[PDB]
Amino acid sequence: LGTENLYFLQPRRVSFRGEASETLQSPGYDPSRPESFFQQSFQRLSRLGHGSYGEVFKVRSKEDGRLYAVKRSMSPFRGPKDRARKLAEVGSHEKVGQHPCCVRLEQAWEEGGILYLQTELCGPSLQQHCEAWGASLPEAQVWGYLRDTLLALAHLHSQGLVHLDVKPANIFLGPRGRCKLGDFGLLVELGTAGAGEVQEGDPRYMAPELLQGSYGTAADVFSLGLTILEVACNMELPHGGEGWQQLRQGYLPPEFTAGLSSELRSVLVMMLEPDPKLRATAEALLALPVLRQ
Ligand SMILES: C=CCn1c(=O)c2cnc(Nc3ccc(N4CCN(C)CC4)cc3)nc2n1-c1cccc(C(C)(C)O)n1
Repeated sequence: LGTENLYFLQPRRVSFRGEASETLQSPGYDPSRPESFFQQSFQRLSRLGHGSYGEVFKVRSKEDGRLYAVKRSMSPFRGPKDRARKLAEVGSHEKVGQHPCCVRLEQAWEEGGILYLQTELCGPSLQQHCEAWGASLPEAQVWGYLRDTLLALAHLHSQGLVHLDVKPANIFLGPRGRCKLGDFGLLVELGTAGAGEVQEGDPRYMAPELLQGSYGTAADVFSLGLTILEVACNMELPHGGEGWQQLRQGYLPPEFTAGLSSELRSVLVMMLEPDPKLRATAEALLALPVLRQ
């Protein structure tokens, strides 16, 4: 909080469910050496992605020799609110817990005002995959991605959690056609911190009701609806303007969606229902014969 007297450091494990072992240890790591825990405890193999948040690296852990993704924040915390905001991702990630369609958090720690998030290394995001594909993804695969991500959303929504930033860039491929939802930085728990507390996801995938500060689990279904549209049709979604409004008026452009099967188009229509009270739930979608087993 910005009105409290906590205004104005070596590694410390971040957890909202752990033990007195806030101290980290690892092969390769000596606290008395000047290098950070991240530098000492991991082989840095490549940079998976980057942005205003910082960077994500593919790493090999010196602890177990396994591969992971580590997201490192851009610079030291601006202050307590900045810190609480970034640390909330860890808490979010933990409330999800272990679900086969959600990216697992291995561990998290802060050092020198920098936050590090270590997660299981999955395959490329759907966005990266579509870019490498250079075209529409086959529907056979898309049905699989839709179902997995619906299972993740069903999980989140059961606990009154809303992701609020579902998009191709944070659904990651698994082996043999599976995929996992990740990037839980914007996730909110409904009815917790009621005075707050949303920031807004990517405008391309934003549910229309959010413009009016009205949010609920339904917003995630709409976001996924547009996610699947983009990857299934190889369609660039608008950030705004006439096209943005049209996609939130139940309109599906023929010049990109003519190649959809009737069954998939039918499912997208339910997900892109402008009125969140009529929009299908993830549980209801999963109950349809076309999305079971
Ligand atoms: C907390 C970190 C978020 N995050 C994960 O949790 C995570 C897990 N697995 C992966 N895997 C992954 C594997 C390969 C690739 N690429 C292959 C190499 N290309 C040049 C780029 C694409 C790419 C990824 N990637 C993962 N993450 C990741 C990696 C890059 C970018 C982003 C965001 C969502 C922040 O944009 N997230």
